[PDB]
Amino acid sequence: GIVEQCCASVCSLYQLENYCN
Amino acid sequence: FVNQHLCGSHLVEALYLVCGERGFFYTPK
Ligand SMILES: [Cu+2]
Repeated sequence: GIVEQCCASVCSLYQLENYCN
Repeated sequence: FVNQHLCGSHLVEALYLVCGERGFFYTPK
């Protein structure tokens, strides 16, 4: 998932918005 | 905006920034 993706690979701030409430 | 390399507490900082008062869920495997 994104915790993994952001650290092992790269992620965007837009991808992070998916985790907002 | 640009792509991010974010591990550990740095990821939760970015979540805080992006989501702010909306709040967010931090859910690792
Ligand atoms: Cu550090």
